[PDB]
Amino acid sequence: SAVPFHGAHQAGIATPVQDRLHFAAFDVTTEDRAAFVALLKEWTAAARRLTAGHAVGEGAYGGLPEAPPDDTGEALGLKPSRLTLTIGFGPSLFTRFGLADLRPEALADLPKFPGDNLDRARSGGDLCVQACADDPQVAVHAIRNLARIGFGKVVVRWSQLGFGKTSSTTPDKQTPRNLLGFKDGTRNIAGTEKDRLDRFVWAAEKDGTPWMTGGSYLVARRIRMHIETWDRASLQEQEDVFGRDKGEGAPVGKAKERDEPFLKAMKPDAHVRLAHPDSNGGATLLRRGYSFTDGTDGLGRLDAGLFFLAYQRDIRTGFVPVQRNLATDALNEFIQHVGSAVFAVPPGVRDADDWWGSTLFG
Amino acid sequence: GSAVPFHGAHQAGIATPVQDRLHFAAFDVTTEDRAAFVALLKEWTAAARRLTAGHAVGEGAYGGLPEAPPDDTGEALGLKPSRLTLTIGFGPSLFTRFGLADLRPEALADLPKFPGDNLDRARSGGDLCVQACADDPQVAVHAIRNLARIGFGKVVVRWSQLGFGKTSSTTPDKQTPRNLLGFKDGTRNIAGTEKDRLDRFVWAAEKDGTPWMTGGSYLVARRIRMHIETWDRASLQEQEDVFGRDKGEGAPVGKAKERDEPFLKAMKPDAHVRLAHPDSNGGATLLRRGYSFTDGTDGLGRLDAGLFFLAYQRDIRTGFVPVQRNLATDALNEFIQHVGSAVFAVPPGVRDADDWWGSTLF
Ligand code: HEM
Ligand code: HEM
Repeated sequence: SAVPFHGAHQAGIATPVQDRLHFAAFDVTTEDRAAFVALLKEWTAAARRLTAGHAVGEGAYGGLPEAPPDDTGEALGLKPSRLTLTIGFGPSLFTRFGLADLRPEALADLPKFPGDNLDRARSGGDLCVQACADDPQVAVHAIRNLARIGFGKVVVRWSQLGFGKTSSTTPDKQTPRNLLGFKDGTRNIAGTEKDRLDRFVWAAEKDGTPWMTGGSYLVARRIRMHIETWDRASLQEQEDVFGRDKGEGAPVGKAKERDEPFLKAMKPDAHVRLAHPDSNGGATLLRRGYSFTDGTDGLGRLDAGLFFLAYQRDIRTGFVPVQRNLATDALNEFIQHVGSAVFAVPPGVRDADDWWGSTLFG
Repeated sequence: GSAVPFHGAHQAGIATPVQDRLHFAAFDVTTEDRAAFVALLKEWTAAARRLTAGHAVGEGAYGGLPEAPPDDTGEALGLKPSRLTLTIGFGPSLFTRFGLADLRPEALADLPKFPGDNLDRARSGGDLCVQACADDPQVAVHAIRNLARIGFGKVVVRWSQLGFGKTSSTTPDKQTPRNLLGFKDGTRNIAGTEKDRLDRFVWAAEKDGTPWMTGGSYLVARRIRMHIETWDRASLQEQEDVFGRDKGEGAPVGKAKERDEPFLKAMKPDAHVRLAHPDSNGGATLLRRGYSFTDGTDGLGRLDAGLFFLAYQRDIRTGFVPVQRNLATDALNEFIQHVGSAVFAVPPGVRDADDWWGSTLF
């Protein structure tokens, strides 16, 4: 029904994966640190209400007739829907408010990768809010109302809707398929794996940036699939690209989805072989991405793909080595990375008096 | 997760309970071969029978010849039917092909220009449409993708629109959904149980003049942008006055409950409900079946938001046109703009397993 908002960690990372996403990047328009802090406090108060299924402020109706309602009202009658709201800070935020020396070293700028075709308008951003819920209207309402509360101090830079499974009809334990028709998420860090999260996802105090202890680092990549090209490939070609079969999702030479892969049986440039921790010095990621389908482009092709989200303890030892290793991935023929952003996701809101970013702003 | 029967005197997807998600595609025809088009309609019908029962198209998604592309693209494997309906319509432009000129229904009227229109011609019209509705977005995208694939070389996608959530109701026993302005939308519609009202207002009859269309309907689609910045600064009273219903309960002004009958004289003369009500339009009544959308940001710092308005009626000339003409003075016009338009003739149902989409026309 609901996911607790308070914790040592922000929710929406290790908590169960909800069916829908609305991810928004924002740019900050104010130069006034005090004004920004005030906004973070107001947003935290709103997030507390939103995640409990309550309207922001004094509500969506029943206030002064001559005043705009505090909540825009489109989630009235809906359930909390496991809403989580996760905030992150982009590198560009640290050029404001005297913060330059508090940028974490683990918040690294990404290199240019072969085949990148990044749209600058759907890249970057000073901050992000990841809204995940089982009902997309609950997520959209959250973003719309945060944006409204922030008007005059922040603007929306770019926005992405996404979907995974539909939980009402699909068992929780079934791996979702991506839009290439392959199971996606078999070998991942699970939110149950507390030690793996400590090793590979959460920032530790000894890593170098005390304010980020209990936070994580997020890489977002908007990855278009060339759907119509992929659908013309043979079944063999598709399986060869991944190193798993399409029906069961077993590694080649194995029988079951969850059988551990034998990498040498896969083609050298198969995706799974290149991305596996054993191929990358042990580098391991929490993937928490969502499929997207935005419509059709000017050529009549499906604008669809994977809005890839990865959480890690350090960008330099998580996404960067793994993505570097995908330079020769057979999958590259059928995908293009068209948007990118990185964010430092701070620690959790500890209790009712705490607020997003309090460890940074003080 | 249940299936909706595909066969019937009417196509499903009209009077059917409104499903959570939409994927609407308009296609243009690129073949001049009548036989080839008929063959496509039959292949599409066969595919639709599989898709709406939760089965893969053709010989399946895997287990075929390794050297051939799979017949089904595979991303719906393991998913329930999810109330998928597939509804086909034919646009006016179709009737310039295949010797069909004389068979264009009079009720398939071109819309006049309405004040305030700003129609994008690229995202308007279309020789044909497929409306895919389901409770699972993946199921809906799969259906459209596989239809388009089957149609390669004979049809191209002209434009598409995804709807993330419904803003309509054919089931008054169930909660009425809210649009992105925060109001309940669908209270006074036509219910799927109201057989007499469907015959009067929605289904084409033989006596209407076009025998091939008996049991079909006519569809108007309007893509409507919402000026949410403008709306969100309006007072509660202004918002409620725009509609003639309160925001919280959605009761007619003065009254206590949603489903109490409107008393039109208590509404402002330019209130939406007052101008749209059948009693204000010589009895004209529509079946509204639209969905909300958001397609990113608008590039000016704000979320994009709108409503993909769909209405079914027995005759465009006696349904949508009178009512929209009467909305020329609507208070709602301050907050919306129509930016895409199409009309379609939705043929009768597929009677049984030997029938096919468009068989009464061809
Ligand atoms: C559209 C783009 C992509 C698609 C369709 C895709 C698909 C898949 C699939 C089907 C699997 C196998 C099942 C599983 O274990 O999840 C997989 C595994 C994986 N992918 Fe990707 N992927 C994409 C992009 C990326 C990117 C950008 C990265 C990282 C930079 C990445 C990292 C991984 C990792 C780490 C694994 C697990 C390997 C293992 O430990 O076995 N993927 N992906
Ligand atoms: C973004 C655009 C629109 C919004 C936000 C909107 C909103 C609403 C709302 C809140 C209601 C009251 C509840 C209900 O009975 O459904 C309503 C009713 C209605 N609307 Fe709209 N509407 C829009 C566009 C249109 C258009 C374009 C038409 C027709 C051309 C239309 C026709 C109707 C009708 C027929 C009713 C029911 C009136 C009655 O019989 O009581 N609407 N609309």
